Amino acid sequence: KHSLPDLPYDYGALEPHINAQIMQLHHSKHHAAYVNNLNVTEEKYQEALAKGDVTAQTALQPALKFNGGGHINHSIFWTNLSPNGGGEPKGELLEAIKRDFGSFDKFKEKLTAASVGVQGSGWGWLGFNKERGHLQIAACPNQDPLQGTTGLIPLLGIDVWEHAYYLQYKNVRPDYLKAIWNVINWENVTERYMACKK
Amino acid sequence: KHSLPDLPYDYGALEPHINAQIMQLHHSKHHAAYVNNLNVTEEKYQEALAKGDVTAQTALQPALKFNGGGHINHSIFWTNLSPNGGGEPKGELLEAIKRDFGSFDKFKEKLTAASVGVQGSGWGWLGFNKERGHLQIAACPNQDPLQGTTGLIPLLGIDVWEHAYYLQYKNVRPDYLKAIWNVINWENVTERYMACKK
Amino acid sequence: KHSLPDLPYDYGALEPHINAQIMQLHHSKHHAAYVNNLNVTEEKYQEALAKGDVTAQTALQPALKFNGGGHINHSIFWTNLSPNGGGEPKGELLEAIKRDFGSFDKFKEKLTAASVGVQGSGWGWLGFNKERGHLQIAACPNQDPLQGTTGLIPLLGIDVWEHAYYLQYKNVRPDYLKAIWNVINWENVTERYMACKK
Amino acid sequence: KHSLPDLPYDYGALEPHINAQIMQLHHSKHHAAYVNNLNVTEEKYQEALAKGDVTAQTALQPALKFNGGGHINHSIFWTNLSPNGGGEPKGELLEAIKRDFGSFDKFKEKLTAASVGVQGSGWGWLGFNKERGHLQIAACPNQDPLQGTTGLIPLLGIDVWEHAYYLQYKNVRPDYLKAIWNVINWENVTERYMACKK
Ligand SMILES: [Mn+3]
Ligand SMILES: [Mn+3]
Ligand SMILES: [Mn+3]
Ligand SMILES: [Mn+3]
Repeated sequence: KHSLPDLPYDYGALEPHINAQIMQLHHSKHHAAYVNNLNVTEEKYQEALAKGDVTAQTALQPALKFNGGGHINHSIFWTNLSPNGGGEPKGELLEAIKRDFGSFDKFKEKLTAASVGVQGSGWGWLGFNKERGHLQIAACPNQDPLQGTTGLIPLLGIDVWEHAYYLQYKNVRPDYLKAIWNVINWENVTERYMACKK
Repeated sequence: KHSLPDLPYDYGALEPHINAQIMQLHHSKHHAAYVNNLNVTEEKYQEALAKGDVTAQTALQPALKFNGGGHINHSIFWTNLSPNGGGEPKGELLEAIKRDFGSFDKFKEKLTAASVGVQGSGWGWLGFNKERGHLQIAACPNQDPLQGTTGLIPLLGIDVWEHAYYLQYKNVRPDYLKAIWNVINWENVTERYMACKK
Repeated sequence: KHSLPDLPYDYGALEPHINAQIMQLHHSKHHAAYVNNLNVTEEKYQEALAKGDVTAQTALQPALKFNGGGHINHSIFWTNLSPNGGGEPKGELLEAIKRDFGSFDKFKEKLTAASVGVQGSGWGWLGFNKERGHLQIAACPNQDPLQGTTGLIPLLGIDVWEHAYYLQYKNVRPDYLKAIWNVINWENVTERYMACKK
Repeated sequence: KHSLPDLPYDYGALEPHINAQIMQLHHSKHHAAYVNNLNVTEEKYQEALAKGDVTAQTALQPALKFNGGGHINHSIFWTNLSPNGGGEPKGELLEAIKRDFGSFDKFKEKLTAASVGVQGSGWGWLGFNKERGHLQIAACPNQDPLQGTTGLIPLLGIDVWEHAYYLQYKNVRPDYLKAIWNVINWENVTERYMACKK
């Protein structure tokens, strides 16, 4: 089974960067619909699977990738945001970032470009290519999970669905992006990075 | 070459159904951005085409379909809404709805279903299948336009990107649907229908 | 579990239309790889599913749609071909076909156009739209199952992957199509049609 | 405007590796069809563009990417093969293969993996990621060309459509791969590499 995880701050710990109304509707509304559906779908799956009904397995795929990723994506997200965040990573993460993107500002520009360029709903991500042994930026449509659809370990995800920023920044997705840099939990991404060189 | 059309009613003319703040951002900001980027992409496409540079013709395609579609879809969208709309059609459009849907309500239910089911940004459509002589419900992803991607002649469209109802209905896409039913310009859907049956 | 079904004719019952070498390599080579993989994948699925590992469920989707459809598509195919086939359907099927496509020749042209137009690997199909209550033609990429990915009941499938005709007709896919009309099992498709109005 | 290039060796010059019958059909028939349909699509694209007819620009895209890509991919393909090829590269190309793959063989194994794994018609690529300064393996579906769809500069390509090995290797895509390794024109891959590092 799956459960909506608790936010490790409250709906306002992120003001003024991401306002309270968004952090509430986002977590308790969207993310919550994902997990119910994930569960409902996984169960409908178990059945189609037992009867070896391939038509069913196939028909349930989209709902399971959308809701599955909906759940994983947002769960990683919540951990990536922290009221005492922002700044620059420190330690190895920064060095890898220096190594892979040239500097932290270039890294910043690139991930902003990637998130700003997804047409429609999607996510911008910094991931770890365990195969090549280096950081990579990817962008995914709708709720497509990063690792699943790509094999990259998600380290940092930026939700660019309009519901992630509409009530506050409106159509101005680059502003929402300027903001999010102040509430990024570098401690956690360093963590997520650390477990990749494990 | 492409120009943002003008709305045939003022921004608040569809209240309480779609609040004027949505109407003002959607037309002036969103639809505006498409037209503009559309004009810029075609410009780039012509250079790429003039040199038979298949690489750049290929790279510019997403942008072209996205923005061109964005422009087409919304232009039809404003024409499908009217302050003096709502109700049901009559004459042939209705004869046809029954033929193919059984009843206006069943129709009414399928189009809502198709629109509510869009995963992420997209659109629900009532289209006309010319080859078939039939009316047809179809959903499209992002700004992929109906006719160009499906061959169906567009009759009525319902934008389901979050930007089209989030400031009002929040996550409740379903409430947005129940409401838009009241501002449907049946004078226009019927006009669109009368043209294929020529 | 899944098993490669027996062909209900032998690798030559279809000469000269589809030669023996093709009917053998196709059935015992391709179709056989599908079912092994289907099984292997379905099992790997059951596991990812129990541990609620969404990354895994997601990563195994493509192999399960490809191999699942690989198996269903080809199984339907074998039944659609018969040494004492060809001709025109008779009974209701023909009337529905007369109703939906205007005549049998138009139907023939359309399904030939659809199969001839799939870019890369794919299938051309005549299916039943149980919702609308009429015959519809669709085309699917690679091994995408018809019913699963579309909801249409498969009545008649024409495999247009190059392995379906290369050793015999070479790049000449329309010739392979002219041929297949002589070995079509109208008895079976009428059957498949019959169970749809059930 | 587009012309089928000429092969830089005779059709049987790559035996016993790729039989001359494959070479003659692939260049004269397959590649020929792309170029031709490419010239016809661009022609149609220019009319559609000249009228800002977004609908037709949208409808012609598959055809354009397909045929344009088909032309691009194959043209590079003939240059990547030579009767006096085989072996391993040397100089910087090899330095780089090691840097990024560890060893020529590991490289050799990943590209085969990527090529053998293509579901349906497609291509395996060894490309150059300029932004990164790295060599990169990438697979593409149908005729989607590397650079136009991925941004990677194409270095070596291995066609995995069935038409490229079926008359010889039949279903055994893997045997086709083991064989093509012997006709790789490393003089050309190196030339392609030397251009990005400019
Ligand atoms: Mn979200
Ligand atoms: Mn809109
Ligand atoms: Mn087959
Ligand atoms: Mn080829």
